[PDB]
Amino acid sequence: KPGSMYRNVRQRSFTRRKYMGGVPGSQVIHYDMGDKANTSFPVKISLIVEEKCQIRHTALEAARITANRHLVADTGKMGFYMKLRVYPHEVIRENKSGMRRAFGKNVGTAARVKPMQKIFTVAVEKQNFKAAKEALWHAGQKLPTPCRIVVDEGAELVQ
Amino acid sequence: MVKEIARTIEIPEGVSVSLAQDVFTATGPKGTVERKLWYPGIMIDVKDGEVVVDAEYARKEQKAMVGTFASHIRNLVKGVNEGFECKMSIVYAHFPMQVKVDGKTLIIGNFLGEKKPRFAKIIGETKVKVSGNDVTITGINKEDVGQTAANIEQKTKIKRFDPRIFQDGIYIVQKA
Amino acid sequence: VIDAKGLILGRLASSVAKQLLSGDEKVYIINAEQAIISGSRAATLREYRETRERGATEFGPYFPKRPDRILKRTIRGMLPYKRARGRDAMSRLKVYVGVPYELKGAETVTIPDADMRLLSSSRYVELGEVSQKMGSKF
Amino acid sequence: MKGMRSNIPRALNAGAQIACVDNTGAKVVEIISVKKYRGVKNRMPCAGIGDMCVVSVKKGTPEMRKQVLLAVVVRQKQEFRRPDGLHVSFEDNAMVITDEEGIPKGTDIKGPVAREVAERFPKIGTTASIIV
Amino acid sequence: ARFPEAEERLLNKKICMKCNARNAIRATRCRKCGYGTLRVKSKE
Amino acid sequence: MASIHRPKRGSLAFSPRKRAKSHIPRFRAWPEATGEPKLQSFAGYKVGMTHVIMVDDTKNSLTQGMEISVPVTVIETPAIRVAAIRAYAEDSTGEKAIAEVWAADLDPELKRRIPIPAAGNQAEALENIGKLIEEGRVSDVRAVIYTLPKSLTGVPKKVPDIMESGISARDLGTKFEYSKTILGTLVSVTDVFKNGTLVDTAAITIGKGTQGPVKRWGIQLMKGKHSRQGSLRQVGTLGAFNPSRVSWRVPQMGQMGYHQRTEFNKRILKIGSDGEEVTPEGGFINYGLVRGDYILIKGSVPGPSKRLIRLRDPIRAKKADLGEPNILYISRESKQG
RNA sequence: AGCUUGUAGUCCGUAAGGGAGACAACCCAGCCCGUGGUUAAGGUCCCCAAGUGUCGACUAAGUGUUAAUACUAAAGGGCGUCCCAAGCCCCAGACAGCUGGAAGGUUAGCUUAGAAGCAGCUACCCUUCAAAGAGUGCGUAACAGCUCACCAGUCGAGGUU
RNA sequence: GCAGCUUGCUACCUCGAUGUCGGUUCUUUCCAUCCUGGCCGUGCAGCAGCGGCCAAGGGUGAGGUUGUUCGCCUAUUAAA
RNA sequence: GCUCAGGAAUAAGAGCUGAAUGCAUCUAAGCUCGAACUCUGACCUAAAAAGAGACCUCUUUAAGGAUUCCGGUAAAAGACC
Ligand SMILES: [K+]
Ligand SMILES: [Mg+2]
Ligand SMILES: [Mg+2]
Ligand SMILES: [Mg+2]
Ligand SMILES: [Mg+2]
Ligand SMILES: [Zn+2]
Repeated sequence: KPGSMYRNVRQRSFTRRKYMGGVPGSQVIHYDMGDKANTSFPVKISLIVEEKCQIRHTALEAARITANRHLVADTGKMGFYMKLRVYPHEVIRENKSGMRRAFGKNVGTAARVKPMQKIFTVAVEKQNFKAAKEALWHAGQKLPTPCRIVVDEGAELVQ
Repeated sequence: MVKEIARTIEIPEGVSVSLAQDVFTATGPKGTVERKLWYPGIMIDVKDGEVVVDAEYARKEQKAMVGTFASHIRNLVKGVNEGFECKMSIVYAHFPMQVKVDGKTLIIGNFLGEKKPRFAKIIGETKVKVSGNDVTITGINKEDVGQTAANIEQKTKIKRFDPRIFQDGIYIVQKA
Repeated sequence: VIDAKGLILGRLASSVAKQLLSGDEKVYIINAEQAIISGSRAATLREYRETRERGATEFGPYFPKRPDRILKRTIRGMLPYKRARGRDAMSRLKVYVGVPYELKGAETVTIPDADMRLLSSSRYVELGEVSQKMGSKF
Repeated sequence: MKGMRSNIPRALNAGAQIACVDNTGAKVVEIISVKKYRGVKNRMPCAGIGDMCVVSVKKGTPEMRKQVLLAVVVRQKQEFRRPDGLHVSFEDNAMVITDEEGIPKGTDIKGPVAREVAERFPKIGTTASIIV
Repeated sequence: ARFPEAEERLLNKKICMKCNARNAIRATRCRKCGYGTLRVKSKE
Repeated sequence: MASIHRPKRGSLAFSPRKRAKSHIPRFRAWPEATGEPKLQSFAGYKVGMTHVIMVDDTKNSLTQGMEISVPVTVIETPAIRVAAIRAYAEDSTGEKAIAEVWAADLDPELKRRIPIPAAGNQAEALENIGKLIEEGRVSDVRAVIYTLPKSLTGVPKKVPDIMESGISARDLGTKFEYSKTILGTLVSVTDVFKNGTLVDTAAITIGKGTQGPVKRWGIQLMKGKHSRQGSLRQVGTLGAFNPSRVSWRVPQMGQMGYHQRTEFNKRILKIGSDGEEVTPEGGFINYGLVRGDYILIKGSVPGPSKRLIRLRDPIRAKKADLGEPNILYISRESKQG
């Protein structure tokens, strides 16, 4: 089931789970990676999507896995802090007959993100800026939107 | 500092470079050579034993073209003055190649045991000499000498076998 | 008598078509093999072999091969040649490979705005090269 | 294969039940296909003298019967011409069991073999009593 | 055996990992497709 | 759909399959000169077929050295007359005839084809052609020849057949000199072709009139139950639904035979002068007997008996010098047996 | 979905004429008849009335020459080319080439008789030195000439992210 | 993402009828290439493979079951 | 019975020279090779090619054509010889 199905935003939100029934649980396990009790990381880069889209929980999990693997391999187990900012709140549904009673059944969850919205933020030391940049580039390849990396803190510390 | 696109070519004594029409002609002790060098936006001037190639504009294409034209002019004057020599080596494992010149072609017989000899073409007034187990290629044109050496090396290509075992052929050891 | 040497094919064709539709002269075009088509050689050859090999045999387009016939066809597409005015215009046009013996020594003219030295690059081919790569003997 | 000097019509097509004329225990074999024969649409595989065919032993011993074997046709009733213009025809069609190389499985061949198979397969020639 | 002058021309080039094209020993990018990763041609 | 494939029925290399526009074959190409000047073509009349026993001299053949029976076509080849010299000018639009000089004396039966050119300008016409050659206006010279079938008896016609023949020479001046030598003479087939060599034969093939697609293109018949449902010798379909038309490549009825055909690499096995050497007992059926000099061509030739066969030196021959054949026996037995 | 079902405006339906190649409903325009004039939309190389128009750039792909459009291909990539900006190095001589040394460390420990710097897990390895590491290569059953990361001189201008 | 060659979805055309499936016959096209031609890589010694690129000129068959399409099986075949 | 090629220009690709980018670089210009593809070459057809052709011969109350006649190398009628 391709991500192009539940990708475009054409509809209102579908998030009130007390008026629906049976939502499959999200695949994304953690939302904070690296060293969670460190705040004195001078450089902080984030990945912002540049289109209004819906990101499925499986896409978020895939991007998170790839970025976390790259960061752990390059900077080490606690050489970085990584935050997945958005939670999949939207419930995705599918119509599984034809068009009669076509209101779908819940098949997953997605995060409805806006243009220029931060998806992932990574904090590292000065020497790991390019590694964090590379990891976030790999993470954005798993997402259904074009992305761009921005430096939030420590711009003068990289160039 | 100041970027200059124009390039200067010195004309050694005995070399009479002319640029009538859009064709460049160089005459020297080793012979005479003539090449076509035309490209819009590039200008070539011959003056006082010195050719200068300049472009009207300064974009990357004009920079590349002035560089290429200056290199061609320098090679032409060198060819009319000092010429070019290209060295190739004859290597074989089991079958001794029979290599000889029959005019404007090089006969490569018994290559890998074949009953039909190979034929490599000579370009221009290029001088190919089989110096025993090696081949020397000389001429006034760097284009012609390079192409003649390339023809010799490409004609001796083992086109199906593993290159790490079958290595018979004639290979350039020094370019023009 | 227009000398087609070093002239853009479409611009020469447009000029000659308008002149023929101004309805006062017979136009002769010589050296049609020496007309120029701007653009890379691969693209022009690809498009001309696509046009040459297109139609149906009982029906389809019969795109010519001779450079003079190709040039006449190029002018033909800028005329209302199915109309009496266009038919009259096409009857007053003669295109030649080289110079015909009768027109030898006649005073020729050239269209200044169709000149190929107004092009900014060297990406061009002559019409004769296209014709001979399509298999035309001339 | 090596060419014969004569022109042989491919007289037998697939399904033909030919008498086997060697001492291998096969009495009647049926042609299944013809080796080195590519056909065309709707054309049955065709075999004349000198051709090797895949056959099925229809009659003979129980050991031989129902076996897919190779056989070479050595006689054919359809007339074929020798190089000097003479046309030759036999009274019947005959084959002998062989391998891929053309070596007979049997040891004696009852009846005459065509000279063409005798040259194309020398062992069939030596095994045969008379070559016509 | 193996002649070094032949190995210079036969085995001393890089290979594009996406199109397999031969490239110069010093090339960092494939000329045919522009791929950024090139491996030396395997001489063993 | 999973489809069974079949090569297309017949050749589209001879389309449209219409009647030949003349009873004479016209040569569209002429080979290159490889020796002394001579005519590149000859014309005879097909008599019939016989066979010879010859020693196989073909190199590398399996039957080389032994006696083989070879079918041959006998072609009567009386001397042709060189009627005219024609000069051609090459330009962008191809060759054009620029000059012609006719021989002063021409055969009286030539009037059956054309009004006879007079014995007028031959020296001045020849000098005009010489001037045209000197000034560069002439690209090549051809010889206009005609046959004289009156000497034959199996061919009923007395009206000559006129055709242009090339001259093979190394240079245009040599061609003009040779043509002036041969102008108005009678050339024998030995002056054009030598025994044992390959030639190309052109003729109009046997006419069969209007024929169906089964015979004309070799389409399949309807098979099995379809053989007796009313369309036995008819093509299965004329087309698809789209395109909405019958393609010209669909096999259809029409004229069969009486086309121009050229055969390649037909070997001359004997140049003869005595027609009794080849005429069988009882004569050739529907023809009679050979009277003048003849030629034996190995194998078959296009056309029926009495058709004009044009012989030209080969344009795509492969084998080198073949030799003189050793004909041990020419069969003169009755073709009527 | 040129799907289905709402809503506001406006159309076609029932809307000519002008223009978009043709176009129910897209643009101008709502239209009594005739004549003259000037415009609208749209266009001005020819087909085709009017620009082979002007200025300043870009594109090399015949890309394109497609208002809306049911009639128009994405993610991803490009030392293709043209721009803007910010770091770092730079005539106290960069960037890439041409030359010149990689001499004291160690043959650092590794079951099996053998990978003694490229299986391998670890360093304030030299006093100090313009200059030599627990190692970047076709190569070694246990050693080696032949290539680097480095300061040196070289012509001499920008280089790099 | 492409295609529209599977099956769906849909109800725009056709109910004063556009004759169904499969096969057969004949013609044609596409290329996303099975063989044949040319190439590149290889964990390519040769033989032979595996992977990929160009290329649609020619070829791509015969049989047993089954109405089959599809598929299975047989023996040939350069490939079927 | 006959049924080849050869040449040209290319695809992928392999190279030469070559700058942008001092070096290097098959490429950005330029150049050499490179397929059963394409073109040419063979072969069939083709003055109804509207630019509706060239040349020669014969003759302008003729040249010559058709019809009738005897036929067949042709032929559904015509046509063709
Ligand atoms: K088909
Ligand atoms: Mg509206
Ligand atoms: Mg209504
Ligand atoms: Mg209304
Ligand atoms: Mg309207
Ligand atoms: Zn590549």
